[PDB]
Amino acid sequence: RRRKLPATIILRALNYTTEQILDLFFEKVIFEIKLQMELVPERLRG
Amino acid sequence: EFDAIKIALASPDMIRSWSFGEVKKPETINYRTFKPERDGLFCARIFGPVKDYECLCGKYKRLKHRGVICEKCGVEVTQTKVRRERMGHIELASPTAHIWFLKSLPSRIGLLLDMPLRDIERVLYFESYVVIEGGMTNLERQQILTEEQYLDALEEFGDEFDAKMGAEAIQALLKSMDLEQECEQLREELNETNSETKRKKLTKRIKLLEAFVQSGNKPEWMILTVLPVLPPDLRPLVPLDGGRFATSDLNDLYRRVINRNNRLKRLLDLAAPDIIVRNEKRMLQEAVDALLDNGRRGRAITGSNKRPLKSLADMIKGKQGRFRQNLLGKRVDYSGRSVITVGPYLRLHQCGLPKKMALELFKPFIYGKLELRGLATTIKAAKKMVEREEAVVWDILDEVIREHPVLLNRAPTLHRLGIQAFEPVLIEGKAIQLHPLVCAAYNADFDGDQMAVHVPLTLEAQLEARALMMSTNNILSPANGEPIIVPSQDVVLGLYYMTRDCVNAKGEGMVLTGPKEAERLYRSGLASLHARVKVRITEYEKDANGELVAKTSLKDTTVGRAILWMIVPKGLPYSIVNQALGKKAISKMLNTCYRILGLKPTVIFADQIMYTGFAYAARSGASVGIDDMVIPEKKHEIISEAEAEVAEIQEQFQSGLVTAGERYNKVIDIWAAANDRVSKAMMDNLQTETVINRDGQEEKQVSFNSIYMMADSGARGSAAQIRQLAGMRGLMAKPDGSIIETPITANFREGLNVLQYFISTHGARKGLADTALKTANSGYLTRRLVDVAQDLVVTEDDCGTHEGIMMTPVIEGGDVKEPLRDRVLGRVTAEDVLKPGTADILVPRNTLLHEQWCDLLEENSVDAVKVRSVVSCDTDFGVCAHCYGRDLARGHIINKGEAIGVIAAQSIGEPGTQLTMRSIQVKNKGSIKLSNVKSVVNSSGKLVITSRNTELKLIDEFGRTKESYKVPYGAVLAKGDGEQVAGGETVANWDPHTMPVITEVSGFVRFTDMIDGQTITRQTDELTGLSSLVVLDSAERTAGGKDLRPALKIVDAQGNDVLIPGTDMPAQYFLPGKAIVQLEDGVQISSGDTLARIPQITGGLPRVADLFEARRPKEPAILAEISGIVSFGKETKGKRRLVITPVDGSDPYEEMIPKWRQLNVFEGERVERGDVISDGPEAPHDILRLRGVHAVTRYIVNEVQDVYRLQGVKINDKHIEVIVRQMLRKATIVNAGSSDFLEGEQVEYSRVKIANRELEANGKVGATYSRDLLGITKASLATESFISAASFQETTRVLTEAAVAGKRDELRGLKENVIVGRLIPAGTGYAYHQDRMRRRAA
Amino acid sequence: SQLKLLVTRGKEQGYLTYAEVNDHLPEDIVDSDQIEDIIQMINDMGIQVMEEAPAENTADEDAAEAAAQVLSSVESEIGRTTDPVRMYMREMGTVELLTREGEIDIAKRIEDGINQVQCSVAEYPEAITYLLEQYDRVEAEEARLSDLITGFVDIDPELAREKFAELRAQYVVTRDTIKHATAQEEILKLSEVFKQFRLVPKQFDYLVNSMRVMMDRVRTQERLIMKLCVEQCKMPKKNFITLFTGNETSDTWFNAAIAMNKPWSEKLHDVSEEVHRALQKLQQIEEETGLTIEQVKDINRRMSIGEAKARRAKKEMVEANLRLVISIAKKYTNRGLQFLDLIQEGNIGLMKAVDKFEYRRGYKFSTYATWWIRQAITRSIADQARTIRIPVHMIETINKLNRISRQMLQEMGREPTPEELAERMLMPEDKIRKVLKIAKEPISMETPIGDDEDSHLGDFIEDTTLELPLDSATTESLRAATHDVLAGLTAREAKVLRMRFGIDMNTDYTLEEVGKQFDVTRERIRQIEAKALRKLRHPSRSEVLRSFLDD
Ligand SMILES: CCC[C@@H](C)[C@H]1CC[C@H]2[C@@H]3[C@H](O)C[C@@H]4C[C@H](O)CC[C@]4(C)[C@H]3C[C@H](O)[C@]12C
Ligand SMILES: CCC[C@@H](C)[C@H]1CC[C@H]2[C@@H]3[C@H](O)C[C@@H]4C[C@H](O)CC[C@]4(C)[C@H]3C[C@H](O)[C@]12C
Ligand SMILES: [Mg+2]
Ligand SMILES: [Zn+2]
Ligand SMILES: [Zn+2]
Repeated sequence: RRRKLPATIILRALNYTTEQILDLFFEKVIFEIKLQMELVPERLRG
Repeated sequence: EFDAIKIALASPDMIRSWSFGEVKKPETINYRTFKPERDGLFCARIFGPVKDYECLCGKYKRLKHRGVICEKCGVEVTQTKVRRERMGHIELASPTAHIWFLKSLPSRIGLLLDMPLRDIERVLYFESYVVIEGGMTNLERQQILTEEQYLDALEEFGDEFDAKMGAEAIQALLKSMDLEQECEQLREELNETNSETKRKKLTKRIKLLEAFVQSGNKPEWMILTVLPVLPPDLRPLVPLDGGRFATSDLNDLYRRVINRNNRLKRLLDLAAPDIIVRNEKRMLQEAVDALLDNGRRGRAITGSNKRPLKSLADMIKGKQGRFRQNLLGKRVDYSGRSVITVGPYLRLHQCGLPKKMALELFKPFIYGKLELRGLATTIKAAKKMVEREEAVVWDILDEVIREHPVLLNRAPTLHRLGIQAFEPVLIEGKAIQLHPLVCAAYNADFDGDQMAVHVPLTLEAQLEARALMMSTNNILSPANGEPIIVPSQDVVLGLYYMTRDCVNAKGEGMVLTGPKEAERLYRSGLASLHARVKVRITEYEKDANGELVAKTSLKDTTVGRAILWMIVPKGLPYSIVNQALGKKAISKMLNTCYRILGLKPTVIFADQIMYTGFAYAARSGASVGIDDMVIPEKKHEIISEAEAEVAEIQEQFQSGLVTAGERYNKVIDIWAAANDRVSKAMMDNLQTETVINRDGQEEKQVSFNSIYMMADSGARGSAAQIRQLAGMRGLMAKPDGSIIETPITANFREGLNVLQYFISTHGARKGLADTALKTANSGYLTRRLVDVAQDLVVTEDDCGTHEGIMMTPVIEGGDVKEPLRDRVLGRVTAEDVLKPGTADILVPRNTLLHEQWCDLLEENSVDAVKVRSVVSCDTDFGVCAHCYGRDLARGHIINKGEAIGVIAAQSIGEPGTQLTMRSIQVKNKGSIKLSNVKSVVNSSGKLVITSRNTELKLIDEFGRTKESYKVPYGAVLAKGDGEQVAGGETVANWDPHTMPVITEVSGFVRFTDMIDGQTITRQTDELTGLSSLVVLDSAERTAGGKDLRPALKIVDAQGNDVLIPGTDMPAQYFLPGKAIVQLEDGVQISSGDTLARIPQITGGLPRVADLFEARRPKEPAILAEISGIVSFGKETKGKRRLVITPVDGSDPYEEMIPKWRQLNVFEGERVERGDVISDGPEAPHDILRLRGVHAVTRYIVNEVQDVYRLQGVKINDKHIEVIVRQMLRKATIVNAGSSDFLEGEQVEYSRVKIANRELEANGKVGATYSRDLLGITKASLATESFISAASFQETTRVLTEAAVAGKRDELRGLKENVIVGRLIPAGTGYAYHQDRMRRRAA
Repeated sequence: SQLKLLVTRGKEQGYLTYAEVNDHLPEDIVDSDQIEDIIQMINDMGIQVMEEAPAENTADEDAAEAAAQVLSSVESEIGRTTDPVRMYMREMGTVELLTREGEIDIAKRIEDGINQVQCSVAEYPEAITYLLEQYDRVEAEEARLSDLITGFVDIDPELAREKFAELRAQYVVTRDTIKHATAQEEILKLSEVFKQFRLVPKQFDYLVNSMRVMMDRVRTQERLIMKLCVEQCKMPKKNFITLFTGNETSDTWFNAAIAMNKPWSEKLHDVSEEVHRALQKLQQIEEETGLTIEQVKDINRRMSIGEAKARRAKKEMVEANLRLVISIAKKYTNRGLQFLDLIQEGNIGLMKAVDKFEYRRGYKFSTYATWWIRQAITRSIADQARTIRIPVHMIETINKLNRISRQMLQEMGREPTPEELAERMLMPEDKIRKVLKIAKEPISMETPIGDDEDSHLGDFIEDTTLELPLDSATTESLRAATHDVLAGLTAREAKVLRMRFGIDMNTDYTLEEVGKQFDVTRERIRQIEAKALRKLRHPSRSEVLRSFLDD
């Protein structure tokens, strides 16, 4: 019931890096360099 | 004895003057001899002897020594109760600041020193130094210096440097101050500081300094140097059983203070390091502040438990403090409670009292009367005689009780009829017997309720009980003049059964010689109570100057009606008992008796009605059985049909033809129709029967079914409950407020299955939980309304004013829901009521309009009477009897000394647990009449609405309005003024959307500044391709056109520019954005043609509460702050601008109309002050300013009576105007004039009113002002008495403000005389106070 | 800013939730009480904390504006603390600790200061006469030999008597040898031989105080002269420095300064009498001193310097020792006395230690104090912790019993009995019951005893010293009946009865005074009284008076 602070603080208090946080929460879109990108049909739903 | 209570700060000399000695030891009593110690908090040589007339050593023990100081201990020998009055004192080792004057939010110490609270606290807790008259060495007075800064500044400054720390520094600052010189400097500064904030601050501070100078105090008294000590008996150390002791929490606080003071004194003599002494001084400050007010700045202080200790401030404030609890809510002698039973044999002035309860309540009277007749030689003998309950004691008791009223009271006293006086009748048993006709007044039933009984002692109290409070004097409701002693449920059933005919009964067609023969025939069994016969009836009428002329005729009536005629008094007609006589007929009959004959006949008649009803209700043998609940024969068929319809709708929905939201409503409507059909079938099968006959033919008559008889007579129940008994239970709800689609199709004659019962449980618990909230919220409103209006009293006979309200019937669209008689009855006329022919005066003036006058007004069919109102009375500090009206509980003009404010508050508040928080088609026939109507002939000759305040009223043949319909702007009326209409004759029609734009004359139109693609867009109908130019708003249109204003001025075929017909100004009608210009550019049009087509309350108790608290509506309607011509200017500035350049006056008035608003005034239009510009909920404050005081009172009474009328409650409008009079009683001054008031100041209206009236009689001019409207809370907050205000406000804030101001209280309100314990200046005590004022003027 | 944002909603809704307030709260770290302070500050303009999401406004704007200004200050604040204990820790956390060698320097500074003070008081040897007189009175058996003096700087009474005899011999050979060149040497030798003695602190302090009283009398005379010659006459200070200083005894500086042909000299004529009286008092006192006042003045200056050095010395010792007491005090937090109170009581025991500590014995202070501190905390907890004070002895006994009882319960699995407690202890059993009755702390009279009407315990305690109203009516009835039965008698006998008993009067006169007025010798007046009594005794004159005889 104290003052609130951003959630990510606790994750960093659990020995987590930004890379790991993003790996856990967000998915990944790859890009290649011409300037080609791999496409997944399901990703571009709209 | 005393005539005022003055309050001020106490000087140390005064505190030593109070005291009888100094407390020096934290000791209380010895732990073996439990005797008081020498110099402790319970000493006997300072606070007095612990036993009456005895020393402590014991040498002096007999009264013969009263008044000497024993030298073995110095304990004066006197009464021990002197220990309840003597104070002591404590000499503090260091000055300490009073917490009230240091930590009250305005912070009087800081306000007086012009120093922020943080600096004061820092200097106070030894955090930093300060400069006290630094002198001529570069120092600044009241300059904060940290410790190191003080050290380094002390260097190179051999001068004293006048720096100090702690409360002694603050005391030096206050002591060195001079107030008169500060006033002089502040005046000099105000001479040449004409800046808003700066001059405001200077005026505030000079006001405060002048007030302090007048009060007589000295600022250095806010710093404590001596501490008073309360007398011991108010903080006792009482011994309990088993050796335990109970003590007051003040002893702990005093011991803390004394211990720390002694430690500080001892530590000063040891020359300790300054850290220790500073810490000790901080502790002493904390202890004193905890004593005076615990936990106000610190966290708290706790004793053995974890509860905070109770301090001196905690004993006055709170809801349990003395200034509250004890002083108006204390326990009383000569009283007792018990359970109440019926006692149907009693008369209205008598109550049954248990003999045992009366042998106790009247004990001293019995002792006196025994000793006076010689039965008992002395009082101890009498005490043993009554204790043994001898035979003579009962006779003496019967003699004592003979004529001696007793007050009976039931728990929630919601109005003044909750206490009433009765004559006792001694009875056996232990329960009180209560006359049935009084129950409605008490809201009492006989399922376990209890009542309290008090006995008046003095002669005056007995006379007041007999003359003011007796139950036979109070038969009318003070809220409305209607009788409150009407027969309730079983009397109604009996009287309904008695006077009720049937087709063919014994002794039909007989001819009787009178009521006596009818009764003789019924009791002998020769005739039925329902037998249509002919009876010779004699009736008297006062068709003269009170003569009672008799008329004998042969009436057609039943036997029961003729029998019932025997109890009716003379002056009444025969048609009153010649009907079925349900619940309301009986109340009407009692009211007729009261208004024609008087009070004693009414009381006798009411008792006779009760007796007869009870007798014949017993006689009928009415009962309730299971066959009495007749279920319709077609119920199941209706349910099957509705189930089929809902199934068809459901299967269609499953096919995706109807959305779920719409099918929900479809099913709801289907089930509502089914429920209505079932109820109609049930009620039609229940309410009629077939009986055969006089000749042998079928005949229908009203049913004698017991349930229908109870419901029809009004005895108990209603059709809604019979519906749940014989029909279907109906449609329930949900916890979310939604309505469950499937209803409970079973009734209680059948059974509910487990699912239906589970559904019903929710509603039940919801209702049970609500009721309580309603009760708690109605109490709040009543408390607040008596706080505001308590001291309003009738104090005069006739102020002699000529102004008042204009009463006319209130009509909401269709029918009239309150005629003129109800609104005008009992009031006094302000002007002569001219006969509708304008011939002569019908009622001259100053005539109390009683029933005869109201009948005359109805005869003359006049529907507008000007009556005198309380809110517009010229009396000062009170109201006159003529501006009030009549009592409504007594039936005559009010008397001087009447607490009309308490009556008004109770009348408004008591009916509040019964309030639940929820084109024109001329129906009747009459000559339509129009008001504020502007129009021009249309193409077909039909009228066109050219006014925003147009009104249409179906004036009837006599000229009396019967309907009032607001006429929407831009619409055409088929008929015209004077054109008779009929039913469904839609007088006019208009677009439910899109406000139309009309012109005035037929002519071509130029789209000047209406450039397409610049100011407008070519939105020509895409499908029909019909020109649809649309005005573009600043952003919508090009920036160049953004400044340009779209105009469609009319132009003649001559190529000239048409000027507004009838006006020099050209016929330009600028169209705003979104304007639908379906008309082609530069196209000729007709007169008033559609130049364009611009596109398109809570309820219940919370509604009443926020109506008295003057709350501004969230979307306040905007009005015409001034009369003139509308316009506009710098737009897009977040808020569009407007102006009303007065025709001749200047100051066109600019306003920040929020753009999201929807105006109702064409950019080119004239308006009058108090005219709607936008539209929505009106604000009471606007109405008072633009429109007069009479126009805000009319709004509040009508707005607050809608809540009550909707719920069937009936309370008079007198009571709402006395509350409104108390809301607008402060006035803001506009021009100081020749008076002695500043301009931007608020003063009592009654004060400015008399100040300039006296000034006007002299050779000067008055001061103008603008009235103010306040809610019932702020209005209350403005009381000029710190004792009355300390009762219902914050006691700490009230007493600190009054002490620094040196205020004085002179007891003249009702709440300050109750606390002090003397006669209130209202009722029987209104003559005492007047003679007191006479002697004081002497 | 942040606070203003918090206000924004407060007003917009008219209420707020604990969470939203705590969050919008300025990051400004707050020590709980501070948060408590601001909550009310916000409550000043009026707001609903309501740990959960939600009844009228009655707040004066003046309160509102003031609360707004103080609210702004809260943000600008840095370390505002409204807590005494916290303030104490901070003001104490500003003095460094001392190492082992750090008390030796302080101790030697103290010893040097006290030695200087002793010599300075020693220089003024007039007291030696008072010491000799006290010794003579003691040898007259008025007091104990060892009470007057705590030995000498040497161990037997005979040696002390020999030293006293030598001191008296030197005193008599020096006093009667003033006739000046060698008298100073004799006085110095007398002082040196007196230095070898040791005096009790009380007698030494009394001598010092008597000397201070004499010096203050001399200073009062000098200041009276200064105020009568400067304020009234505007006498230049240069004249005073030139004349008064240098001789300080004769009247030449004042009486013979009247002929200086100056206005102040002439104005001194009016005030010559009082200044002359002051000079006469000084001459006598100067003779009593028998020493140059300037020398004395320097003696007092040196004594003051030594005392100040000693005081500031211990000051620092006691600042590090305040650094302490906080530890021992925390060991009694819940003993019935408040923590800051315990700490302040310990600080006094600490001061007592520092003044009675000898570093020569090389005791760790932190040990010649951790005792003096605990003794002072416990003495207090015993003398001012209970509303009804108990003697230290009774408190010791009660604590002993409460212990002996715990052990007996643990080894008996049952509370002991007043009999078994008496056996285990050494008490006559009845004493145990008396000590087991000393009622514990008085109950709070505001203890909630409710659930029906919110009534407190003190509401149910009745008044037992009130006269019932049927006893006040009965009293007036007898005060009357007596008048009837008595009036139904002749004058002289009625007055005899009235005086004997005191009916309608202010004293129960004895027979002697009644006879004085009625002229007689008791036995007759006794005779008149008895007839009356036997008379009022028979029935037909004592039925109602009989009724008043409770039966
Ligand atoms: C729970 C409601 C509060 C109230 C009913 C409770 C709370 C504490 C109780 C008192 C204390 O124990 C101290 C005494 C103990 C003695 O044995 C009997 C009396 C004594 C006053 C108690 C009576 C009662 O029981 C009290 C007031
Ligand atoms: C509902 C709360 C119970 C409350 C009514 C009960 C519980 C304990 C009772 C008190 C204690 O006995 C201590 C005192 C004993 C004296 O002899 C009479 C007063 C005294 C206060 C008692 C009156 C009353 O009986 C008390 C308050
Ligand atoms: Mg009931
Ligand atoms: Zn005595
Ligand atoms: Zn009037």
